[PDB]
Amino acid sequence: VEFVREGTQFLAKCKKPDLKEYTKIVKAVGIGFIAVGIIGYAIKLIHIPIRYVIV
Amino acid sequence: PFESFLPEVIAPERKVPYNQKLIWTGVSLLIFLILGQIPLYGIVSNRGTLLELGVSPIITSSMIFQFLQGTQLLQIRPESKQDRELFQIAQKVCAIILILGQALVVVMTGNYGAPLPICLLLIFQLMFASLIVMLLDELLSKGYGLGSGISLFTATNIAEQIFWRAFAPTTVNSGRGKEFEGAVIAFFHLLAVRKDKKRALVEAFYRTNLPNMFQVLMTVAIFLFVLYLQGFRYELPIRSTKVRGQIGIYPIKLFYTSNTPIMLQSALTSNIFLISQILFQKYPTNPLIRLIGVWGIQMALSGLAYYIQPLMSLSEALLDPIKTIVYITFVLGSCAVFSKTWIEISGTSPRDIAKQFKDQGMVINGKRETSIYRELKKIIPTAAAFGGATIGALSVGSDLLGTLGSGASILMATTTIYGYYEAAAKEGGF
Amino acid sequence: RVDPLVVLFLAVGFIFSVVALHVISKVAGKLF
Amino acid sequence: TLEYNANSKLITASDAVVALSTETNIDQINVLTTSLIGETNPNFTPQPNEALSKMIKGLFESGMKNLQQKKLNEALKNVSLAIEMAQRKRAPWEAFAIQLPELHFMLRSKIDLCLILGKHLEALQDLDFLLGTGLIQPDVFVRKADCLLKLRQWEEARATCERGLALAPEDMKLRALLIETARNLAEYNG
Amino acid sequence: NYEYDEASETWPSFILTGLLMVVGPMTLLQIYQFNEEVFKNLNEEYTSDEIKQFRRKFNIIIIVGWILVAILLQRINSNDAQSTSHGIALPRFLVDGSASPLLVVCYVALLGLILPYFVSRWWARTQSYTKKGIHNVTASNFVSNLVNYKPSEIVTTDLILHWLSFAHEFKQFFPDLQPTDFEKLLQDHINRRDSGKLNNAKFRIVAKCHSLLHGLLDIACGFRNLDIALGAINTFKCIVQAVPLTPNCQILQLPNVDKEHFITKTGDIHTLGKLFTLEDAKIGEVLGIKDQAKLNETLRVASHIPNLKIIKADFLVPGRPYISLKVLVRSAKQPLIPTSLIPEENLTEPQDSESQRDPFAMMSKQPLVPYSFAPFFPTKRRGSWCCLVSSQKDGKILQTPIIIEKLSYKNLNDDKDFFDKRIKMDLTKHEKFDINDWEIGTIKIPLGQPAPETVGDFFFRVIVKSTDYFTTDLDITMNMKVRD
Amino acid sequence: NDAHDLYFQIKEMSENEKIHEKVLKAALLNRGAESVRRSLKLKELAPQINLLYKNGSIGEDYWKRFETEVKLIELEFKDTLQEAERLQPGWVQLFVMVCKEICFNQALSRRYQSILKRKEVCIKEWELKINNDGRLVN
Repeated sequence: VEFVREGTQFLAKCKKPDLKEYTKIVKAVGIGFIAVGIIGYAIKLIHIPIRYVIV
Repeated sequence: PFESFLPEVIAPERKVPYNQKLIWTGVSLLIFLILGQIPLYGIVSNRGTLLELGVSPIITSSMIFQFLQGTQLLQIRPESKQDRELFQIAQKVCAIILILGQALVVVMTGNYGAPLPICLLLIFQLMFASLIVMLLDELLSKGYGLGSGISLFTATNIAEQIFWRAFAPTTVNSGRGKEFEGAVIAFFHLLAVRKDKKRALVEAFYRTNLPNMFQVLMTVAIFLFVLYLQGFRYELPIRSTKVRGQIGIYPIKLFYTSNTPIMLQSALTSNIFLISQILFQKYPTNPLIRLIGVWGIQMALSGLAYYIQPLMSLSEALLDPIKTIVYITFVLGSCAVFSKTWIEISGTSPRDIAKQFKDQGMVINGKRETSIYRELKKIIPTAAAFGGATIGALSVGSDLLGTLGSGASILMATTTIYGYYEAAAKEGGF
Repeated sequence: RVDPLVVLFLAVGFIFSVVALHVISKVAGKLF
Repeated sequence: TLEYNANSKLITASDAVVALSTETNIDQINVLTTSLIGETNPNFTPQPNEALSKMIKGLFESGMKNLQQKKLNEALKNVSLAIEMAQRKRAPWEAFAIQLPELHFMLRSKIDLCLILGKHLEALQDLDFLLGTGLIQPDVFVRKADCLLKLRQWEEARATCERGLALAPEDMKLRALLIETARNLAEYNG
Repeated sequence: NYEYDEASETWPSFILTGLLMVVGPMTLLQIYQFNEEVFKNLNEEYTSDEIKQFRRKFNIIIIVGWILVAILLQRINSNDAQSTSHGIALPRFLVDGSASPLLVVCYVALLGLILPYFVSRWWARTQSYTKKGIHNVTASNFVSNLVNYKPSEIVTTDLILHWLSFAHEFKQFFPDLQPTDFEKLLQDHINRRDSGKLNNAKFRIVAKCHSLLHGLLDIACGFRNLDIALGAINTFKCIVQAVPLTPNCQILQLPNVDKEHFITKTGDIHTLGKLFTLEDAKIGEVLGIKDQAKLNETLRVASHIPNLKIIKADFLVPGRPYISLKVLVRSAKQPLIPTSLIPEENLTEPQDSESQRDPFAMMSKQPLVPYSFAPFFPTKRRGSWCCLVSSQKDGKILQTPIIIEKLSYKNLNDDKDFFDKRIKMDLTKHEKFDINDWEIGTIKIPLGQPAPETVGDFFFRVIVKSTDYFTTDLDITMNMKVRD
Repeated sequence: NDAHDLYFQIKEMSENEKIHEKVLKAALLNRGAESVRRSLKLKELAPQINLLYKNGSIGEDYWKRFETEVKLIELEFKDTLQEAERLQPGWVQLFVMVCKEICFNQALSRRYQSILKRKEVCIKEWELKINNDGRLVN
């Protein structure tokens, strides 16, 4: 049980992020992630009918 | 040591700005993605397309050479600018021959056919695909790209899977009618054409057979939670001694191990599951083989492999509480000890950081010089163990609530993108 | 030794060569 | 093209239009070959000449003697003739460390005489040359700032006075010149 | 193998979702969606007509998405409509109709031409251009002209114009002209002359000369050469104001003055203060304009150009040393206030952790500078300030010049016109004089070099030159006393 | 922008025009002087060019052009020294010093000759009116 106490005391000394920084973090990460995802999805969608027509 | 003249991309003599780096990342990703959808010619998942081999042989080359470095059999000496080039050219020369061997294996054994020019063309296609993938990784790593190539490709695959499991167009028609495999597509279709809203919402909400909307909300929730729990870090004040007036801070983040121990744990559990299944397949029943696990419908029953099985929903969670109470603690302790072992082996020990402070001359603001290692022993190990335990807890939560993707994959993708953003913000750019 | 545009041009030439090979095989099987 | 003279043995350019670089190099080759015709020894040494220095010193002393006679008009002509001779009739391969300080020393007396006589622009230009060659001392800055205030350039006067005071801060006349240029410039603006 | 939708029963829903997931957030975001500048009005009233003709010469997605959504909803609601059977939501004619090879040909084109062509064009365009913002041939020519530059020739304005007429970015704009023509054009602009037919080329080259002069200044500061940098700043003033560089130029930069009268009648006035020492009618009597409705205009232009003045300047030694200045931006009319009346509260700095971390942050907060009064520069310019430092032992520049933009011109407002110099009644003891009103700017320059390890005196000299007017600037020799 | 080809031109002229022997030696010494001046200039300008190049404001091709010039100057000087040795036997141990002196000496000579032209720029730019005897008459 002492391990949990040490961990709690450690997080107590941690630096919790504020909202004005949180919004920039979430914006940057979400934009990057959605960009990668949409690129992957579009490149996986376009190539089905073309792989039908060619082959 | 030897001499060789091989293809390699050159590094820029100056630092490349942000916009060109971003454009090169985008175009390299696009080429790697197009390369993986176009199938081969001579034959009659990324299986059966131009990207059969993938980057896995490159991962194996890097892994075996990292292990050879860690075991101290090459006598690494950073004091010379020649052993680095020798190791780098050894990487390439062994990767090429191992890739050639894997290609020969898959062409002479795979499902393409035993019956010569066709086999030559089939080996040449795979050779050229793997070579271009290697060149592209090298280009992205030399400096033109934001970060590594392998991690970017992995994040790409994870994000693409998460989307396709949400906005799928492929309709599945089994007796009752055409049903969508996407989430939002299914919701909008059953809202528009069914015209029975009170039943349509509940029918499109659960869908025990195909992805639904509740899973999408849950995965958005876990994504936001992970993005919140990422900025946590321990900051302590540091000051320099060689030149005065330099005050600084050394951040100690929470996810210190950076997704390695969860990967090791998943790999070892998958491997032991495969071995147990194969041995249960070879021998039908035996004392030890029946005691370690009794496979059924494939999930083992009354076995240790059955005990280490993940929990898919709250149903099996409330079914046998002892399995959960052993499995959760097992996975948590495993991730914790793996975090400790990794911070011990990877040269990130408090001793190495104290030595680095001795070299750079950095010291704490309001503390002496003989206690840096003593203080680091009280900050680093607890941080690593707690990071491992938290990764384990989030993985358990994701596997239990059953989102569109496993928690490990979302964690890896989010961490890689966060590292990209952190580098971009520390450097300073759009 | 090689420039980035070299890598891009090689990759595009390769992909287009494979696609041309497929379409040639298909049109040959369809015509004769 | 370019014609080779017959009896003078100096190269002359016959073209109609030429840039400045070719003209300078042609003049330098002219003076070099004119010196080589004069010097008869095959293995020449950088050791300076003697009779040339003798006549130079003679002209310089004959010019300086006019100050004791209080003749302020011909002394400048005499020192100028001595400087012109020491600049013309000394071949370039002669020692640097003995052609530089002699010129500097003679130009110093010329500067002082020209500043006292009443000619100002010439004195300021000579001072700027002497300061560009690499001699930076409060025996130059005070005279330069004096000439600047004399021919009415105030901002550069303050600039030079401050550069001087930042190289001999214990000076007594640089501060007076600084105060005077400050008053003049405050009148110039206000 | 899939089964494509044959009777148009599933692609409507898919396209409708693809439209909604784009329209929704856009509609949501659309629904959710200091420093007095008194020259912005008088600038456009005196600029000639040709410049105006030049400067004039050189959301529907939401609505269309919503109407298409309406069409799709009407079309879907108007329709009448064991082993598993897969089916892809795209229609059938896209692969089975008479338009089968058109798609593959379009894709082969989009992969074989449009991608490599555009990427190669963009790469070649962003490879050549230097970081400062100029071509490579121009930078090469500037360096090759500073390298073999004899220190004998005194830098003038003509020499820098002759260096600028050899630029390369002037050749692409007009591949038919020659450099001597560019020189003649730039001269015709400086001396307020008409080109006749090449006006729309002269305005192009003059509007482009700005970044070129900044590049030349940066390279000249690089080579540790001071004369060419100072000449570059003077020529930049010269072009922006379109007036030849002379002794009495501060008074010829005014809007409407006649040289052929001023040069001949008076010969003792050389600067603004010497002008404002005169009375109100004597100004017009000397300038020779004789028009009150316009005399007020020229006085309004001549009572607003910023002259600087120092208050306190010294070194500071953080982890990296940086210079700090205390300038007091004054107009050409207000008399001298003693430095003693400064309450000393404005000068002092707050000592906080956030301030100690990034000291230049407190400077980065100040407002911006107004639009300059450039009735002959074709475009519109914000006033600028270029402050460059030079050493005092030998006389060479020792860092790139720092170009500051933010300075509080508040002290020039027409509200405190009671503080005039012609009253000479000791106006500091006035009911309107409130020392708490005069705002004291702040300029901070990093030293750009590590401190000397020796112990002794080290002299420096900081210049702050203006770049749009012919105003008064700063020339001080500050010293650092290293003591350890 | 050099006097390098000038020695070759004078040599080709002397090959048939019967030019005296001292003019050849003078042109040779002058070419050596220009070579020494350029060597010193490049040796002193290398650091600031390197700094600007690392700052990324000079491009890339100019660094290679500079590096080529560094050794091309030395090649030209060695060719000149060999030509000198061919022109007179045992005349190389003195030639280098004679050149090292003429370079600096004629540099000073040009800097001093420049003032007669430099003087009128000040008059034109400050609008002075100087009568005879160099005094001011406002």
